[PDB]
Amino acid sequence: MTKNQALRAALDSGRLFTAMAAHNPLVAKLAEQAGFGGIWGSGFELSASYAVPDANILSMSTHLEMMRAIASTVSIPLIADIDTGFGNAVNVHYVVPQYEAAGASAIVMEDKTFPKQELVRIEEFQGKIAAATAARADRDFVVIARVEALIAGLGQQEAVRRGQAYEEAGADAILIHSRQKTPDEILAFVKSWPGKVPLVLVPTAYPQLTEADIAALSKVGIVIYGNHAIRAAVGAVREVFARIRRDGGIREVDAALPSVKEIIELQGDERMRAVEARYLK
Amino acid sequence: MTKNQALRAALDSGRLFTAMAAHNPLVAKLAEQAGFGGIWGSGFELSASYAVPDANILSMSTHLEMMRAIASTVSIPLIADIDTGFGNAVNVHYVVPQYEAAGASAIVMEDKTFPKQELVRIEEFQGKIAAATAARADRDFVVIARVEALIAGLGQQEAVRRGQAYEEAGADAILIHSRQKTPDEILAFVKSWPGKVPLVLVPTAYPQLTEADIAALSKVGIVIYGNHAIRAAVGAVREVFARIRRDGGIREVDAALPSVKEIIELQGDERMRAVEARYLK
Amino acid sequence: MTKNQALRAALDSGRLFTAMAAHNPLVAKLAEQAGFGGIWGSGFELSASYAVPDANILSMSTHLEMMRAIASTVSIPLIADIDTGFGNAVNVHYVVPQYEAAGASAIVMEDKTFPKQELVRIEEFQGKIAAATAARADRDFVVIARVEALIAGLGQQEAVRRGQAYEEAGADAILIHSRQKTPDEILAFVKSWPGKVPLVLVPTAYPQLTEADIAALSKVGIVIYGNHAIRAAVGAVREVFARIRRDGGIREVDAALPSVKEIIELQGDERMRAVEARYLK
Amino acid sequence: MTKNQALRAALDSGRLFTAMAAHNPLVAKLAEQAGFGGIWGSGFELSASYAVPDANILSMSTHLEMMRAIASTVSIPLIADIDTGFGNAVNVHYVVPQYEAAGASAIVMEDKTFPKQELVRIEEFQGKIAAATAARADRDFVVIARVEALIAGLGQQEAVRRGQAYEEAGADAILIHSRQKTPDEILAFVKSWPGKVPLVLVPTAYPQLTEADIAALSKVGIVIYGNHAIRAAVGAVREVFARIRRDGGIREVDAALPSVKEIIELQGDERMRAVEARYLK
Ligand SMILES: [Cl-]
Ligand SMILES: [Cl-]
Ligand SMILES: [Cl-]
Ligand SMILES: [Cl-]
Ligand code: NA
Ligand code: NA
Ligand code: NA
Ligand code: NA
Repeated sequence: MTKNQALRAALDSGRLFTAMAAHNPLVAKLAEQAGFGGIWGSGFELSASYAVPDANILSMSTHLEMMRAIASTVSIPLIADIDTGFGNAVNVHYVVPQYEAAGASAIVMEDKTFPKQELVRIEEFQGKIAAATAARADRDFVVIARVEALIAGLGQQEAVRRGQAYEEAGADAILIHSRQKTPDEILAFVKSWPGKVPLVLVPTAYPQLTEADIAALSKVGIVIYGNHAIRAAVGAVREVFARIRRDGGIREVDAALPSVKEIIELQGDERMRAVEARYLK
Repeated sequence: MTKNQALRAALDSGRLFTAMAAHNPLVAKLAEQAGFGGIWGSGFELSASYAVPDANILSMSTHLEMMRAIASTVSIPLIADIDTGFGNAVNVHYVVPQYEAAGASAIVMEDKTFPKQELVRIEEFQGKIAAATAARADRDFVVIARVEALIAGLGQQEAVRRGQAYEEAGADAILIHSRQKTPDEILAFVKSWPGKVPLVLVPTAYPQLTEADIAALSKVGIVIYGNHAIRAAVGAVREVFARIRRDGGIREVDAALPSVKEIIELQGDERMRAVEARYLK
Repeated sequence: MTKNQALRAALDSGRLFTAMAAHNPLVAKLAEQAGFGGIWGSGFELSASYAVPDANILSMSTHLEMMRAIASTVSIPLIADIDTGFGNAVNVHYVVPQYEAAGASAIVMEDKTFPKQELVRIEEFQGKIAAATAARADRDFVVIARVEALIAGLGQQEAVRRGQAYEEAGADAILIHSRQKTPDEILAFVKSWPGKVPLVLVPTAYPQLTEADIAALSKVGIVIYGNHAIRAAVGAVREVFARIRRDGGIREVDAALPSVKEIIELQGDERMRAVEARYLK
Repeated sequence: MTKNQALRAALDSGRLFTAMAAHNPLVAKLAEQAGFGGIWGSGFELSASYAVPDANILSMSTHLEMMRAIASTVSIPLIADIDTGFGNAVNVHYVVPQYEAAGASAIVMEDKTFPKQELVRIEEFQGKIAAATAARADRDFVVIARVEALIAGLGQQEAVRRGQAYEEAGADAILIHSRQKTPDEILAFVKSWPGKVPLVLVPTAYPQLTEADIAALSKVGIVIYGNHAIRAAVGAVREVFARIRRDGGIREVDAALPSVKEIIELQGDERMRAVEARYLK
């Protein structure tokens, strides 16, 4: 199975597909090794790893090359965060094929306007979604529409009307996001979702909602961990930099770290040893 | 003081300058906040963050743009790892000015051959060093020669002859590296080093050697922590990915992580709020 | 004089500054040698050289690196086309400093909306312009506001109100564009322009308007040749590809071409010979 | 037929395949329209378009992205110039797959050393060639070995021994180059070439040798026009910049140029009109 089929196969089969965030290939590799179904090429995480606000500051090609870098590193499907398409349907049409070519198996686009109506018009986004499905070469590539209506405070009625409108435009799945610190809003949506396609959750704000709780929701097809990679990294590097400057060295801290040999193994040293062995003459 | 002056000022003043590794701008920012004197734009760390062996696999422009990204993020000096210059003196001449323009305050180049004599000839490297000092625009930019003779097993006599030869070619500082798991080899070198310029240590293999032990060595001007950033990151992301897949969620793990608000603050949200406030009209 | 001063000096002095389009460094070099005052880092030309419509398809970093490439090649000032700022004032604030750092001496931004009101609101653009002038480090860097009102068909009254509004927001110069195949519209504007800053023309559609005719217009400070580089290139490569395939070889066509030695000289072979001579040891 | 099959099919079929140089996608597009069999992603041309000596100055990723840009623009096969592999067999192993992924249907690598033995050892290059054929995913991707022995002055005997050694290592075709201003050296080689694979010519120095003369040589499978694109461009831009500065305008020169509408058509405006028409809602 190609990555696109692996992904599509998970959606059609009914399992719950788990996707972990990743701001670089090594991190994506570790997620693969930890057993997630796929990687999340988060715009937030990458812009965070660059110390820049997540407001379309990072160049679009910066995200694209990172996606290329990751897809060529892992064997599991990659879902790319392309925000709002970098423009209108025209931009979407030229963009999507580049992501598909970088190796992503799906892309996520939201109906928010660019730049900071909080959202674009329904018919306008339907058009941006149709442009996406048309632009793709392999029918397996998944296109996920992201409804930001709840975040907007437009209401549940409008959120479902958008999700349904997007589904009719050709969206393969719907990512519905919620602000509330309680997963009441999200659940309410799931329960009333009438559309035929799978839903996507990014339960970052309501960490009380487990995979078991989401698996219980037949309508949710994918779960996405949106920013734990960068958070895990920040928390640990920060603490280790504090210990080094408090201890005035790395005599106490070295022991608690992965060894250098472990980093070389994650770099793909084995593959390199075979190459050197059979071709370096 | 410009970054180049800050660095040069530390070398002339006699303090011990501490440099921490960094594979991305956020990590570099955290090092700055932890109080290191400067950042180390490590080739090992970056190629590691890309899951590729550190054997000149990563494109030279990949390292260059990361250095540009970091220098524009931190206010402290950046020392760039340019390996062996990406070729000969000609390559060195065209390369150095690009690094200086990305914003690095120094570059580190080694006398190893490319690709895998383990080393290049003395006169050849002297020439690559002279080409570097000539190519630089601001005389403050620091050029550090890296003697790999100990690693080569050519001996102490040859290591000092190289370091001295490089110093006469114009090298501002000498990075001398050692394999031994004990800092016996390194110390021996320091003690017999007759050259007039400052020495650089990257005590990664002998973590028993503290900053106090190195400060005791009047001849060492800079200490470099070569790969603790990527190791700290790997160790923590790995553990958090294991917990999530063992717990089947992030209900237990979320509490132990830096919050999302903390990541937004590190992204430079404050600067962005002021901009939006005064210019978004 | 730094490039920024050279440019600013031309604006304050009253001469007419000529800027030629360029889609790559070699072409920019040739323009310098032909004697233009500066280079025009055209979005149209670059997207054209990439066979893509000029509708914000090319990545923003693609244009940025080309500008970096050109500024490091020529010694004359470079004016970068940044279209509409790649977003709103926030985007403008983060963007401008990158262009200034690539080496551009000025940037041109237009009040058209993104993506396809044909224009943004006056106060909104004023804000995008103020964000630009605030974001710049060297006060000499020039910020040029581009009024697209005539193109919009909003009228002369509105075009001058925008140009004046932009000037009060801090715009150093005003680029006013016209559709008409006759330079009647443009002239009318110039004559009625009351603002204190210099005007910019890109007389591409009305080629009957010479530099003498524009020099006659005391209010115009800069003349820009918008797309003759790419047109000159297309016309000649096309003809030479036709001759080769019609002649079944390059026996007839080789004579009419610049020699290979001439291309090596434009590559900077002389500088390379000196480097090899003094540092390749 | 995929591009790789189109190429391979030309080699097996016995026709003479013509390849034209190209330093950017538009130029490559024009070559396609002029009817060449394929494009030549020349390192010389690209480094020339950047005003830098062709001595491995341009970043490897700079060439790679240009190849990606071109392959996504044309429908005919692209042959990428990868020089000497950017290192040894290890570098070759990691590199080739990136070029294959950018979309190239073949790569050309030479047995010259890096950086400036003029050549590497026979067994060493055999190894670099075997590493290339092993690294490729689609068996159709073509690997072309480039023998620089004549240029080296090692002689004909040694040139054929290399070409044969490379063929046994798995090289699909042999590019043999000559200095002489007369095609005597080249012909001599062709006549004595005993190997089973097709030969490649880049008759740049002996323009008296037509496609008919080369078609007469049953052993030559591909003809490559190495630098006429950049030469054609330089000659015309130079002349047009001279006329503009001599005429003090573009009133005389505009008439002799391709129109702006013609450039928009080459940018793919038609495709964009359809997209805007069916998806911009
Ligand atoms: Cl990273
Ligand atoms: Cl990165
Ligand atoms: Cl070009
Ligand atoms: Cl280009
Ligand atoms: Na990153
Ligand atoms: Na990284
Ligand atoms: Na170009
Ligand atoms: Na080019």
